[PDB]
Amino acid sequence: HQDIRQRTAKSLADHYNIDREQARRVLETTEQLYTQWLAQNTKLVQPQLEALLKWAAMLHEVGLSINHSGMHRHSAYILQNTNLPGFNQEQQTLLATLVRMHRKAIKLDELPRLNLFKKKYYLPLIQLLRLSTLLNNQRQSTTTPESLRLITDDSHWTLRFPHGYLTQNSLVQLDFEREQAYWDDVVGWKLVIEEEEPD
Repeated sequence: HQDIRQRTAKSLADHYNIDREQARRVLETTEQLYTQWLAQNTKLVQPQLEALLKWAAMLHEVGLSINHSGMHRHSAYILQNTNLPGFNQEQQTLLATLVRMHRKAIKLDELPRLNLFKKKYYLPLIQLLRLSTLLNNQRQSTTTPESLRLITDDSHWTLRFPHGYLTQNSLVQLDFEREQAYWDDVVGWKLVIEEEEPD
């Protein structure tokens, strides 16, 4: 399934001309946050969902050629409806769900029925993907924080940037304030934005 999925993802990447540099920077951020997240929520460890999050990071832009406006929905549409060797139906559905929910306003009432995957296990993975795709939205122009610390108590999350980073990257700060507002509309989610001390 590992190599089958790699083939499938590569076929999608080639067909849709996905920007691979952008997929890779998103995955890298996603993996760095995932490591920090996992240690703090060990009861939620789910390696199959971790794998699907990885493919969501790789494939989240597949819908870009349909439109940049609503891209998350268009990428999810393609991922839900294309034949995806190596993804069974519920994995396919969950993959599409991660992508559908990775930006703009979230509705928990649009959550799919899945026997295999409970929302306590995948909701935080949506939160990871939302942050990682957001941090990278300036693409090649992204200035990657030298450090990013994620502190969680369930779905109340604190992201701590390097000292001076937010002031220096103002569009990042504005994007993150918008995300906090989005989380203020989602039950159980709260996002706090912090800065390291000068030390």
